[PDB]
Amino acid sequence: HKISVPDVLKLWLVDDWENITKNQQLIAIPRNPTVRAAIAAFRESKISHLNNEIDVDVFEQAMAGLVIYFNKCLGNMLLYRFERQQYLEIRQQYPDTEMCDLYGVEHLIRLFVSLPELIDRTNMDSQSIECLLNYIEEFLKYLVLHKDEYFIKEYQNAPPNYRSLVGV
Amino acid sequence: EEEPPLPKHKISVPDVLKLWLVDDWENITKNQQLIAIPRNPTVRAAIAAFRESKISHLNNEIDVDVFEQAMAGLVIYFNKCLGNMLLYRFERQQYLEIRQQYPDTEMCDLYGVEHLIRLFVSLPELIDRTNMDSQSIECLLNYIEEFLKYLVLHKDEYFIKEYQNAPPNYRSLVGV
Amino acid sequence: TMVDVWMQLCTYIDSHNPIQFHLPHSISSFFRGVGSGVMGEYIETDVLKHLERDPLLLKSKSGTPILCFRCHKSALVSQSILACDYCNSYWHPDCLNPPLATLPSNLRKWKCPNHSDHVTPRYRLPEKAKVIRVGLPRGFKNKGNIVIDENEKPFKLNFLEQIRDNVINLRKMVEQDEQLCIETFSKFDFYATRDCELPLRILCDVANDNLENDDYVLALRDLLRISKWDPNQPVPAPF
Amino acid sequence: FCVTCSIKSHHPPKHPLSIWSQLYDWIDSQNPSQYRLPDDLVHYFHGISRGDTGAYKPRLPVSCLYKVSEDGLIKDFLYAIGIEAKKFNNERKKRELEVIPPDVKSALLPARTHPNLPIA
Amino acid sequence: SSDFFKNVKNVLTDVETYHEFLKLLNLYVQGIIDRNILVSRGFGFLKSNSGLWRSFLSLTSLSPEEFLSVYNSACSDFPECGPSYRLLPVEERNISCSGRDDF
Ligand SMILES: [Zn+2]
Ligand SMILES: [Zn+2]
Repeated sequence: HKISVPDVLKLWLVDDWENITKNQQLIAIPRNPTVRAAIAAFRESKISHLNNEIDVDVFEQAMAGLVIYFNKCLGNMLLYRFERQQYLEIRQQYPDTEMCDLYGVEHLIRLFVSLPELIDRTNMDSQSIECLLNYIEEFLKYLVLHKDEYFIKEYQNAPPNYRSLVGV
Repeated sequence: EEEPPLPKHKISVPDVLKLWLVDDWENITKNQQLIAIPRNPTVRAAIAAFRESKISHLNNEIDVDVFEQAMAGLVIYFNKCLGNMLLYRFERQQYLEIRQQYPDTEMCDLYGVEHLIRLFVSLPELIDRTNMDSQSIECLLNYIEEFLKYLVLHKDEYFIKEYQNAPPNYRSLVGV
Repeated sequence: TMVDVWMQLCTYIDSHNPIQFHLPHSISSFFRGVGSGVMGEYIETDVLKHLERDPLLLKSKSGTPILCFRCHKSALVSQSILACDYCNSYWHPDCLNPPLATLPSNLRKWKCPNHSDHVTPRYRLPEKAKVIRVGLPRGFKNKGNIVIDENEKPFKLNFLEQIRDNVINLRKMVEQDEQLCIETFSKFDFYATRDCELPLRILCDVANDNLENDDYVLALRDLLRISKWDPNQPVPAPF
Repeated sequence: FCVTCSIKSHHPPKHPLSIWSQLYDWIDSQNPSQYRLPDDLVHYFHGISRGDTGAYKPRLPVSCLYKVSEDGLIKDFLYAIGIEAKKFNNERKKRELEVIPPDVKSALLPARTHPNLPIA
Repeated sequence: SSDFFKNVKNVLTDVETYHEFLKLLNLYVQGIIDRNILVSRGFGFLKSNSGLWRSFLSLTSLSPEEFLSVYNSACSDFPECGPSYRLLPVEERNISCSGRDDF
């Protein structure tokens, strides 16, 4: 029921917690690497080395579950109290696009790291659990390997009007 | 304690030395072959030779000091560790004979490089069992591997080419 | 299968009430110094572990005297003194290099300028960190900051002879110094008090000395010339 | 035994509490330390014969706190500053000729005497 | 230099302050800070003994004039933009001002 997060990702998550909460810095919402893009890249890379058709099928359906759950989950348990203003602004700006096409790996990894406590309430079969968790492990490894391209480099300071708007 | 793995190391021992080690072990456990005690040259002489052969190439007093301390520590370490994990039960009695006969001659001076390559191959486990830092590990391992290369160069002289069969009284006193 | 896992996840999320994010307790309690807050915020756990600031401190709880570190005075030449919450030092709020206008808040620990953590790049240690003793004697790349404490006759003289000798020696040095200085008077006066009218000479009758030419460089840098000819010695006009 | 590589080694040791307290302080200059004596080498209900066989009844962060020797740190700073000081004295030798740069309040500025002179 | 360091041990009788001095030296050796910050922050440690301080300036090869030039700028580490200003995102850096010109 536990995961193996690399120490670089732990450090990055704590640094992002601090930057967003205490230092009043946000992330540019339209990302150059998309969530869908990274999902597709990892999917292609793993299928290109997978072995049998049963594994192909389970991996495909796992990735599908991942993307649909992201799109259904982002705006409910993935943002801090300092980002809801930005979230509603982005929804007003692009009301036709979707979150899987809007946000990035900076939040995909929040989803990944938080998955254990969610599978804590969920109680499906241990086989499915272990498949999904191994897939999440390999995904975290792939991200921390390709750090240079997927992750943002500098955060952005929120403007005074934004801060007066949020105020929380 | 970090991200679960941190990879263990390895000394790139030369294949010739690998074959030498395996054939030596086999001949000493099955053919009752023994090591000419004492030897010529000795461990201290080999260490001094490597020192004088590699010291003229360093280009910093930092490297000079660290290398000097490393080689001197290898001397004292072979002194302290020779009689623990560097023989077998067979030649344990030969070690007893030399230990009781030669009163106070240094064991580093008594033994030769054939018992030095064994410490050079066993160093990875000893580094692993303890808690040193990565740079110190890398320094010691690099010096050990270049030492092994120097030994491969000077093989023809540093490695005696024959052994001697255990005498009857010796094999009866060891039993095995 | 994992399809059913996805179904159960969707059912849970659309059944429950949204909340704000918090990374797991493992990641949170990983590092040293970090800690949650009242509303899920990030607050460093280095505050005053004891709980307006007492402006003047005279006596310490250990009897040690309270003297400023830089000027060695006693919190009475200036109406306030500050006590470092990390070492046994006291500083005047005026002796620090940028002098502090107001004393800091009695909530947050204050750190004197005599610590190395002011110029280290911040880092984070995990809260299971065996202090490693590095044996490499020289040449150890250490990221500047993570090196912890560098761990490794009774005469019964009873005489004032040396004290008397030292006092007389001090008086003799003083006497010689005063003698030399008070002879070099009557020339200190001429070369330091008329020094304001000789510059007037080498300005009026424009004789080029190093300082005149430096002043002209100063005026050129004020006017911000580019490529035209320098006008003259007395006609650059920031008059 | 019959193996093609068997890339290991084996030798029978004695009791490992003196050997593993030195291999720590090998590359170090701080001498080894000892512990409480009567717990070091006892029988522990094991009386042994003479033969001494078995007696039967991806990136990573900068994460640690190091302990360094003050001797090496001092000796390093003396050598670190010596090289930097010689480099500064090497560039301290200043001999340049120009006309119309303003560069510094440097050593060789009889230059300014030149562009101001022909007019005056 | 050995005299300099035993005298430093004499002057800084508190081992904590002495260790902080050594840590500053280590920072310099590794290259996180430069000679300017080294001297400008060692002044706060060693000022009480003119002999120690002149010896340190002789070690660093810094004339007193240059030390006085570098002190005020290389003692306290503040951001270049000041402690109260901060940069803006590129988005809100071009809000309309219908009365401005190029000048
Ligand atoms: Zn003061
Ligand atoms: Zn302090």
